Formats: sequence, C-alpha cells, structure tokens
Amino acid sequence: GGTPALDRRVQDVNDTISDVKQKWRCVVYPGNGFVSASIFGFQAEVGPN
Amino acid sequence: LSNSDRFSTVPVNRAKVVQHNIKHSFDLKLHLISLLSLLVIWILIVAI
Amino acid sequence: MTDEQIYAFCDANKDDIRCKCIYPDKSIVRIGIDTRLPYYCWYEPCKRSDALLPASLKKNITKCNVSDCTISLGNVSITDSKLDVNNVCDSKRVATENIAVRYLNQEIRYPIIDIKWLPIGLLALAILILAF
Repeated sequence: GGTPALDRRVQDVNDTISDVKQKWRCVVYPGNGFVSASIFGFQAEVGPN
Repeated sequence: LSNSDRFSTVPVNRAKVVQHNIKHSFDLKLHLISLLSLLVIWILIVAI
Repeated sequence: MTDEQIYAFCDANKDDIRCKCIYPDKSIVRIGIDTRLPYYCWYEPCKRSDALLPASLKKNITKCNVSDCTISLGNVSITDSKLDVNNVCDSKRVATENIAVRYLNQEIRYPIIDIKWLPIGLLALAILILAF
C-alpha cells in the first residue's frame, strides 16, 4: 500500500507549476500555424536587433 | 525542505524493507514449543 | 562565489545562461511586473542548478511559492495511537496515509542466563550426593 514509487531523478515540470495559467501550451494560431502561449506570452525567437 | 534529506531521490522498495525486517527478527518457535509441549504431556501422563 | 566576481562574470558575458537570471532582459522584468508575479519566481534560467545567484536575488527567490496559514493546536494528548498533522490549507495536496517503513536493524537478545548461576547450578548437581 501507501503511495506509488516516485523517481525524483527524472524532472517533471508539471510538478512545480501549480497554476494552469503559467504552463506553456501549444495552441492554434489562426494567422499561421501553431504557437506556444501562456500568461507570460508567446514563446519567441530573438530577432537581429 | 527542513527534512529534505529524509526523503529519497531514488524510488524505495518498501516491500523489500518489510521483508528484511521480517527476515532479521526474533523467531517465536511455536513449532518447537508445540512439539515439546506435546512430548511433555505424553511423557507425564502416558509414559509415567 | 563572491558578488564582485559574480558581476564580473555576468558582465563579461551578459548572454551566459548562468548569468541570465542575474542580468535578465528588460522585457522579462517588465512582463513580471505587468503579470504581478516576480520574474525570478517563474523564469527558467533562475531555476537552473548551475545558475549563480547573489544574496539579494536568492533571498527574494525564497519569497516565491510560500503559503500563509497557521495551525495552533492546544493540549494534545494521545495514547496507544498515531498522530499526523499536515498543514494542507486546501493546496491540492492529496490525502496521503503512506506508512514510513525503515530498516529495523534489530539485535536479537540471546537466552543466556547470567553466569552467576554457574556456582548455584553446581550446588544443584551436588545434592545428588544426598540420594546416594
């Protein structure tokens, strides 16, 4: 009995984030393709400047 | 985090912990006790 | 390491992953201010094990993700029982009754009578001489 065996050595990001708003989520972008999003905005790549 | 070192990063096989606890523990020899008691009773009544 | 060497390392290479939490882009801190959640609480480089942090940044990070609820029990008295107090103030913590087993490294006592009995026992044998 008790609880299932847990392996801390394998890091699961969903354990630390207790709020759904802050998790990075892939969502449909009507303009073009699919984008990452969260309450912190969209994951993006650095431009030239 | 006060007792963070109390937990295990690796998984723990608690069944094996209990099995070692049972293995290395005092053995109440009820089999020997029962055989000796029956022998004592038979000797006291039938034999003597 | 010391704060001065930390600043030297982080301004020699301001794009270092380790020195990204200390010198984040103004975009990150501005997003954190707008969201009303400090950036060091959720920023991924700030969570890196190898990420260096000065005293101020770590003592501010410690403020992230802490609950404020107090249990004040009275005169608790328990006998032949088990007690377990968990300060779960409706924090999505599943009720856990996990029994904590340990390695009982038990030493078995052996049925050795105190050898102070050895003289007396001899006297017992001696009284057979009365039956002769």
